[PDB]
Amino acid sequence: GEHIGAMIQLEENVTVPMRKYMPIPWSKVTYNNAEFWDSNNPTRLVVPKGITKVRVAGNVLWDSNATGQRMLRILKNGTYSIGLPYTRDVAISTAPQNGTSGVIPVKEGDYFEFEAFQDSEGDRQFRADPYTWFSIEAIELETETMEKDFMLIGHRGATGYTDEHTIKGYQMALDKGADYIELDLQLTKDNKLLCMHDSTIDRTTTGTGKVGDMTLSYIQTNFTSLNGEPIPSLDDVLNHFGTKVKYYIETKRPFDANMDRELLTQLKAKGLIGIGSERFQVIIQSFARESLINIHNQFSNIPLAYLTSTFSESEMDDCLSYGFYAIAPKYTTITKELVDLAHSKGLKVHAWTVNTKEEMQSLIQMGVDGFFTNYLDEYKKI
Amino acid sequence: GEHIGAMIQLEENVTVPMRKYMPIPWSKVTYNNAEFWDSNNPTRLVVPKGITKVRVAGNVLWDSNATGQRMLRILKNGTYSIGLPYTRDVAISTAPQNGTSGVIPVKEGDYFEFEAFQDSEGDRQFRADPYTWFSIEAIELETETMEKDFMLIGHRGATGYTDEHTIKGYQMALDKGADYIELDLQLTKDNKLLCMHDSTIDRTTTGTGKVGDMTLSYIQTNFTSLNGEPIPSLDDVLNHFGTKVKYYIETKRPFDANMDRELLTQLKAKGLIGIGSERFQVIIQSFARESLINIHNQFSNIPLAYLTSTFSESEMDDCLSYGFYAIAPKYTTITKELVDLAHSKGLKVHAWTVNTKEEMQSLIQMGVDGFFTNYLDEYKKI
Amino acid sequence: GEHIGAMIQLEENVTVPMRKYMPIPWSKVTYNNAEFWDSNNPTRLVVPKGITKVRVAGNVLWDSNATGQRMLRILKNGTYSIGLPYTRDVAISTAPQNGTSGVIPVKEGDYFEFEAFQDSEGDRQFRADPYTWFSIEAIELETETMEKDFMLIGHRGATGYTDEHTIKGYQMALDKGADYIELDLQLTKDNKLLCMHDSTIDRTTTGTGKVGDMTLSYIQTNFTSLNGEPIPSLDDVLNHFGTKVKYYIETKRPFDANMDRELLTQLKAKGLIGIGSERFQVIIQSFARESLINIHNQFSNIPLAYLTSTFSESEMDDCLSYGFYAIAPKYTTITKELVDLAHSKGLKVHAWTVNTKEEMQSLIQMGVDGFFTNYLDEYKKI
Repeated sequence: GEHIGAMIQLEENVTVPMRKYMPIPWSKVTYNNAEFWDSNNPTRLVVPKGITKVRVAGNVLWDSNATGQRMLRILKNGTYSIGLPYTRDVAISTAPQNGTSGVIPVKEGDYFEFEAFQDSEGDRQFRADPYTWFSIEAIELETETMEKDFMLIGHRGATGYTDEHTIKGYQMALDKGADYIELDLQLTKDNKLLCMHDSTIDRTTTGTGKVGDMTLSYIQTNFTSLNGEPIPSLDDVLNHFGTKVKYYIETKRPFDANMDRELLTQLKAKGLIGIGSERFQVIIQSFARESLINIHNQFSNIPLAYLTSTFSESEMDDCLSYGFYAIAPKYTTITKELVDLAHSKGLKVHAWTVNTKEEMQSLIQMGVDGFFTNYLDEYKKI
Repeated sequence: GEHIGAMIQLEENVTVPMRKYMPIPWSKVTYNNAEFWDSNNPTRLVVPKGITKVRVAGNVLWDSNATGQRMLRILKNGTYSIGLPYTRDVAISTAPQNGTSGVIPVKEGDYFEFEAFQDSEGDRQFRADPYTWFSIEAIELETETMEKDFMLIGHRGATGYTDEHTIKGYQMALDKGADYIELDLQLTKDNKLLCMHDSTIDRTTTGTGKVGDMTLSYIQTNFTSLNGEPIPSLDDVLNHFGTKVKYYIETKRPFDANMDRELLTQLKAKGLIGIGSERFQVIIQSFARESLINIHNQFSNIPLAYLTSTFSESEMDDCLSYGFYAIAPKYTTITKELVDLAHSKGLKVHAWTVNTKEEMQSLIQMGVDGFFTNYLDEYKKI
Repeated sequence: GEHIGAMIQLEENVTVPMRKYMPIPWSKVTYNNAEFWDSNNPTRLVVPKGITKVRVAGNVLWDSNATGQRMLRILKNGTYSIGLPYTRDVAISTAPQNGTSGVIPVKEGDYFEFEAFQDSEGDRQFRADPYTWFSIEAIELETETMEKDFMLIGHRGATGYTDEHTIKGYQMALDKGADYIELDLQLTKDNKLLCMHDSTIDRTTTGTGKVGDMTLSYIQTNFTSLNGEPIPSLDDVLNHFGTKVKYYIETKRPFDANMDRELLTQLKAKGLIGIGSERFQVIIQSFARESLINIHNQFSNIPLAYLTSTFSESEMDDCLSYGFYAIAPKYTTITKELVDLAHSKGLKVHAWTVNTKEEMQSLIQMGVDGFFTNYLDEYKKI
């Protein structure tokens, strides 16, 4: 490919008053691929639209003075940010300072400023020298994410029209127009995962007892759903659908690291997550914030949704702090004011358990970004 | 892809005399993809042919001594260069020093040397330690640029055979063999751009008055060229030709930032410049050096040409200093000596207003790299 | 593409005892593409499976204290490694420290730890601040290398069935199933390379005298093999086969830099080595370790094999130290114990001059990775 980035340097020495922080007004450009700098805003390196992650670095050269300290610092949007360099050291002769940042995320409109500080008697000269430069590099570029402005979820297999949590039900939901299928998983006596909602299988299947009481093979062989359909495991569903379908997955409210570890291993084995996966092909939700944090610490690219029944500004702020992709409040608690507030904060709002066309239309008017509907065709009836 | 770069390290400690600058004679290679190092020139990391931009970094480890200062410095071609690291700090214990360069341009034959300096009593040992290494990385690789050794420009739409500055004229020039079409632009009463040469439209069109006196719509609707052809705007020409054609554009001699800003916005909107554009698909010329500098500060990849009528070594040196791609002197002032001098400096020479076959042949013998010819087929008659 | 890497940071300040080295127990993740960090091993950044080269960097922020020194250090697998940063400097105020590593090789399971050291009175606080982070980036990813688990070499052109070192012989060996053809080269009176085994051409060709006595043209025109076949030069063989075939090349036991330089130039001219080449499409062997070192210093990606007749642990250790790909001991000296020892060290074992099916089967039972067989079809008779 071709390098994307820019580098700027001074043409005349800048004077730094003693013990005062000062962004450097860079004057000329060594090179600039596309609009990384603006003449009317010399102190700022601006990130253009088509960039997601950048690397920033610079170097400094002062006039000969062996007193006080010198500082090299880079600020994002005029304030501190993660992954930026910072250096202080004793000054001898010109006391050059060099620093480089790690790969950090950014968005259109973000800017970086080179900040300098000195503690020597009198003013100091920020020399315009080949060893005095400010550079920014683009590491990641925007690309199609498979995301949709509105997402329709086949709530628990679209059981409103057929049996719940079965391959036939998932296929019917996809045919009816489901954007995402919802999967509920529990561990059997073995480490394998079984697709069911209730902890006890008696409600949904001819069998009885907890899912963890017996092995996966016995449960899948000796028992079947009330409609006689097979009880598919996670591996079976993944093999049947593969990458053709986007999956919505819920974890246990009672947090357990083994469940998340097994789910992540199974998902990575099929390539649905990780280096070779698509960002939005899989979405994970959970009432347990700890499970979401654990998943994020391992796979940060996986979008996460937080399930709650107390939609409020506190919950939205908490979700924004941890970087969750969306918040899933109960539909009864949603109002246009809260939806607008969430959109301002950058969070997506999904209403779950929507089963009436009038309520669906009201939520659409409220601007809700997605629904978990047991009945799917009502969306077409709007 | 695969990583391209090299890293070298010492096998025996090097002795650095007090207060003397010394390139480090590196002895062994940790890894080297392709000819980045030479045994007979240990102090130099050499850039192979197929590289355009590189990143250089290194680290140092000295013997235990808490007196004086230590220096880390990298030189290009034995002299200072932009974007290279430089560090000095007080020495405690081994006083390791680390530095990294930004992305900088290079060409085949360029080399980088690791320079060290110390100010402690007696000699110091440049220890051969895993924390003492010199590395160079390749960021950008050479690729097809769409450039041509000789460029024929359809001077102002090849008006010698048809009407000037119209879509039909541009198409005729392209058919006759024009490599680049020349566009002259002025702002209307609105911010839109109109393709014309003279400030007043009476000479070229049935209308009259300055282009900025009235809006684009009125000018394009109520007026037409003396041949009855439409008066195309920049957007119309770009839509008609798109990326199929390479454009030559001239800016106003009286510098005005609004003109350049609008031109750049229009060009980027079509993808002719910026991240996704081809380097040589667009060329910009101007008598105003300030306009060229302003364009370069925003889009450094766009080749720039300087129009002048006083071809001299001073102008060539000035253009080389600002990094212009070519110089466009008047054909009457061109001589083989000056063409050879320009080629030695690395600048391309384009002769403008060439309308005779004998003069064209003479200039070709002089080695001129391109012509702005009102009559195009004469080039085929050579 | 998409960025692959991770960055971690502290959530609570860590206390560093005076004059003690301490890996930093990082607590939270800023971002992590795929399994670069583990909660139960906070101090370690772990390299996943699909990575070959990485870049590691970090930054530190201490509490305000102007006494003693501060250290920034990164360790690989709990010990020192090449290409990692190291910095010590005098402390003023918070004394931030920044460092970045060069591109270094890695393998699955390798981990990096951030080590800190301070020499101030009392304990120091490793502040959890946006300017305190630990990052690792992936530069190179695993890709198909064209390598094979077992390699069959057409020993000196498979002369057992036809004439040695001729295009017809090489083609016959390839047809019979040869994975690699073996080439023996010597310099003629000119710098060109001639494909022959013996220094004197009388044994293999109708001519006589040393290869260097006369020019390539005279040797190739006035002389022919005992079977009347042409005496091909290296360029002729490369043109005839090009990239369709993988080459095995041997250099002179008496080291001479001119031979290696000419061979490398010829190979690069055809693209068989360098930036655009495939790693395992060419293999070079030599009895002279100096020649292998010289080739490695210029092209580190070329796999190298060491020819010896004294198979022993000392030779395997020496080859591992210099990073040779394989060791080629005499078949009579090979035993399953030594093959297992070589495999534990990571070296491949090739037995040369194997011309009996029983010995070939015995070596296969020993686990030998390849054979140089004058008779090829015996491998199919196993």
